[PDB]
Amino acid sequence: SNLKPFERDISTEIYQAGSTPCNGVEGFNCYFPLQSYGFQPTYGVGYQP
Amino acid sequence: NCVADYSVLYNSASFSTFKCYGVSPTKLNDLCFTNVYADSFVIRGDEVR
Repeated sequence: SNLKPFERDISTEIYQAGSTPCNGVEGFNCYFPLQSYGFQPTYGVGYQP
Repeated sequence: NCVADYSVLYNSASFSTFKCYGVSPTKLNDLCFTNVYADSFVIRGDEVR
């Protein structure tokens, strides 16, 4: 669910997307909620940091 | 001219991959549509990319 103003969240718990309970570090409809960006000098505006 | 239940196709382990970003698939059911194009066919396994 969305978080309230200035509510910092650091948890990296594997998020469950479907009906099956989220077991292990990975699974169907189980996802690591953090993704890395892409930043390189070859990039243009809109994708620069 | 019908009611489309995406939950059954959504929560069945009888599929390989399920990818789309045009809308978050969990809320497909509650969004109402005019026409549905079913593009059903066959390709090679690694050619899905």
